[PDB]
Amino acid sequence: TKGILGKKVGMTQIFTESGELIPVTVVEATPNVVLQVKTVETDGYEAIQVGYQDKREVLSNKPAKGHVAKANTAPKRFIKEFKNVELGEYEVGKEIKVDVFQAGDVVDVTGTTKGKGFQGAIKRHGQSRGPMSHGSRYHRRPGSMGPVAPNRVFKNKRLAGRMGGDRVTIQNLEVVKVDVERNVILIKGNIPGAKKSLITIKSAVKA
Amino acid sequence: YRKLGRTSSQRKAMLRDITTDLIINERIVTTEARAKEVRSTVEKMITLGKRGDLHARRQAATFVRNEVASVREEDESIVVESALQKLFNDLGPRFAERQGGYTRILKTEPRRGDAAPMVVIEFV
Amino acid sequence: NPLIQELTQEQLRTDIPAFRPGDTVRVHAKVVEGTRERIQLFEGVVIKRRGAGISETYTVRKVSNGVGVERTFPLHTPRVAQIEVVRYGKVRRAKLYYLRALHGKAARIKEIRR
Amino acid sequence: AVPARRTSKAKKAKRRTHYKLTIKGLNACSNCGEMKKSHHVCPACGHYDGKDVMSK
Amino acid sequence: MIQQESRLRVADNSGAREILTIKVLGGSGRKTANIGDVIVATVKQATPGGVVKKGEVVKAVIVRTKSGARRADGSYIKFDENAAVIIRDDKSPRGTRIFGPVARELRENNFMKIVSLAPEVL
RNA sequence: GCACCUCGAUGUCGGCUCGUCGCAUCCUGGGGCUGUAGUCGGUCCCAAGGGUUGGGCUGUUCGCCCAUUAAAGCGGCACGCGAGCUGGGUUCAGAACGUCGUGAGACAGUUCGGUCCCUAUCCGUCGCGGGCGUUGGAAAUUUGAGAGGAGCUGUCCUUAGUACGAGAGGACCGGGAUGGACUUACCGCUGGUGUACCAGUUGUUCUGCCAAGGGCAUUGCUGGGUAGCUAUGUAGGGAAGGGAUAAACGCUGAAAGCAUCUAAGUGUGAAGCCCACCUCAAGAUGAGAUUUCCCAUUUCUUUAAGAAAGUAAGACCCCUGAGAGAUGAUCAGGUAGAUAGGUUGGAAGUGGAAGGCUAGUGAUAGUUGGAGCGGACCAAUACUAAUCGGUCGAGGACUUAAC
RNA sequence: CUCGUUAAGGAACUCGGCAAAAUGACCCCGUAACUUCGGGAGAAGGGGUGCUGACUUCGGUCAGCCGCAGUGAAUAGGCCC
Ligand SMILES: [Zn+2]
Repeated sequence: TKGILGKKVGMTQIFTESGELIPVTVVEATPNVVLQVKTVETDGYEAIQVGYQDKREVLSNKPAKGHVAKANTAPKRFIKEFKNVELGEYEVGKEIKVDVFQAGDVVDVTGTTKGKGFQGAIKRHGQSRGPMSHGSRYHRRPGSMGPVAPNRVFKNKRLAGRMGGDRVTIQNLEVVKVDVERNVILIKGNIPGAKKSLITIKSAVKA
Repeated sequence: YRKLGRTSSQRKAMLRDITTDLIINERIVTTEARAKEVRSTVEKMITLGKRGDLHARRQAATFVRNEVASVREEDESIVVESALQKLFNDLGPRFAERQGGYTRILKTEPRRGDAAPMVVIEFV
Repeated sequence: NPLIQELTQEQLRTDIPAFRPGDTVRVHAKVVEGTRERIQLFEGVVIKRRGAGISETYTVRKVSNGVGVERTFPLHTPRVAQIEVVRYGKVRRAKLYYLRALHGKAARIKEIRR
Repeated sequence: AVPARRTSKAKKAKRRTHYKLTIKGLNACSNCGEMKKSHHVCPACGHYDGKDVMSK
Repeated sequence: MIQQESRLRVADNSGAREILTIKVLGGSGRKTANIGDVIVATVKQATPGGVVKKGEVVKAVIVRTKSGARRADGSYIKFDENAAVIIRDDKSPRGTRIFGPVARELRENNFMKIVSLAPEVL
């Protein structure tokens, strides 16, 4: 249905009408452009291809310019597909701007979490330590690997490894304010990801 | 900002020495990590040498090494210049009208006993 | 930074008098007791101020009935109505955390004209 | 922990297939022709970027 | 935050001075208590004479903690002490006098007989 | 009970860390009977999705006690887990008590003390790359065969002091609010840290002296604190639904003129099952789909899916890096340039610089002046360094059919 | 592995406060039961400490000044039943 792509700027505060303080996250989204329309006769399902964030032109190649030429735009940096939206009602060239949402509008928000590197079982999985005194030599370790009988370790025995960097969505957040001349949405709470990272905002699945 | 294999006071000693060299010599051979950290420190000294006043002089004198000479000078005496005196009489007036960027690095070769990549860092 | 300051600019208060940690202050808070609106007053010494923007706060220390009380406020809430400077103090630092372990006469701050 | 069986010639050599050397970007000097590492000074003649550098 | 084996002063006229916390009623593994929360405790130090004698198991409500409370408008309050008031199983003080100042959260939790006798209500 | 197994070695119990499976079910869900008025209960049937607490005393399981909870289940896994921890206990050498023995000594009697080694080859488990394949060479967007996560539950308010009942007492079925434990992100707030940030102060030594500073003493010590990483901080979540079923309950109905849920026909029905929500996924050798980009030299073994050479679209080596990181990979850039350093303004932070002046016998104070300084943060600016270059990379098989 | 700091709580840890943290110098005041009359005893528990000037009988005392902190670093008993 409704849905837009933008970038993450940062967090701030705001007072409401009644005079309550509320933490917020600024998202900036210049106008998105519809590049392609997928149908059942051609593709086998129904969707919409959207682009965001204009790109300098030494940085693209000839196949990309050909794909962006039928829509009369500059080459884009981020291209996603938006599903479950009554097609009609849409055509290549159209611009989706932030006034698609209004204040209220419980929404879903997705991103890619920050990266953290190679991490141990205690930080990565919330596992608890061993004792720090009393003759102990077992501080920061992942536990026993299993029982003796099967002569092997089972799967989903959790260990150390690379942490972060996965996609995550958070459900049922509120739009606090929409500003049109600046292409800005204010969302109540915190979102996943670092600064300048891609963010997607859709109307909520659980309604 | 690059720990360089040293503790906190040995890093400071080593940088204070390598930037007082290159004030005295104007061209030096070193490894590649040290040269980057040093480009930063030396240009911070030159923009105090261009400021000129007493407060700037005493700010620099916390960082430039003291009992070192830099002499190509004799009218008729043994008249010594002090490597802080050179900073304030010679190198500041040289770069008067240039904005930042008073140095440059070139890459040469790995050292024989080490394979450490070496580098020349000079002024103009 | 400048995209955030622009959005939050139109919500900063302009009637805020100048004060430092060390000065004494009367805050004119607002309380809601059921449907009634009413105003309290909270008099004490400013001991903290940590800042930059709409996110600025300060805190005030008081001794009520033999127990010490601290109350932190944002600088720009509309739920305060008045900040009045009563005295000026002579102080040598920014965080007066050493006041929270003294009592009576040892916790005295000298005055100063400004 | 101790090796329970010796390793044969085929498995040793299959381990050792990612254990080689590389000789990366080598170009020809613009001033004197001979080969040299890119973004480095030319060791044969001391010229980098069309000028003389290891001289006074 | 107040947990098992924390010690509280008594802000009451009941004959108790110090109290040791035994449980943090409400839940099944809950850790900490706050301002307006009910507790089970031991009397550790009494006063010579008094309705309440030392060694007794009794209930009390927390006012006045060090790590204090937070209000909806963005403001905070903190005290220099931890204190409690011994309670009579339908929220009435077993004494007749509260000492010292009291947090305003005791209204929302409906200890209205206690908010009548406190000297100051912050 | 037996003595097949292991004596050129298969390390005991409780606790810790990490769990997994059965169901003879401890709670929560659905039911039939009651010596079921209501509120609570007894017992039997279906059900393994999730849940199942902190202390005191003992080396202790076991057990008793205290305070809570919806509840404080019972078993298997070498009575799970010592090349993962502990070594309190049992079972080495010392010493003592009761007791037995002429004695040396002895006791599932007791007491105080008492050495636990290992640099991971193979399979396995968690993460991360290179090679080739997917039948011209490439840049992007994707469907979903499969798979994994998640799955708990309390109190109040209303219906209503209504049904029920002499009274005491007190509902089903609905609607609304707010919690506990657990968990996914994040640094605006409250705090933690913050060894190239600011200030105060002791001893001694150096910059020739005074003033002003540097070195060392755990960062010498003490008071604050930016970015980054963080919880005890802040936001969210387990929402509502559909389908086929278990116990149970039918509707219509004969065999067997009646009766009967069943044989033919036809329904209802659970926290369970398949979807619904989140994440991974075409090496799914059954290797899928859509949009865009690029189009022919030389000798012949013989003309063949032939070899070799230069190229297109595109890619890489090499260099500046960080929102990324063990390395490699990923992402932002390479003068068609803000990629990193420097410079010029700013900010957080500290809290009033140096040099002079004025008032003091002095220690010091006031003033010039919210001063000076300022890692990582914010804008602008080609001043230095991303120079010059090289490498790889298509020419698209055959059969049948319809057009 | 060896070090430094930590909100709120403060032995809830474990066979056992193991290991850490806390006390620590000099001057002054004070100090129980018990006892072989020597002890117990540094019992316990409290106060002072920098810098300038004046007087200093002598040893110190008064007036003033500065900081969160004056044995401003390093070195040095935890105690009780
Ligand atoms: Zn050359």
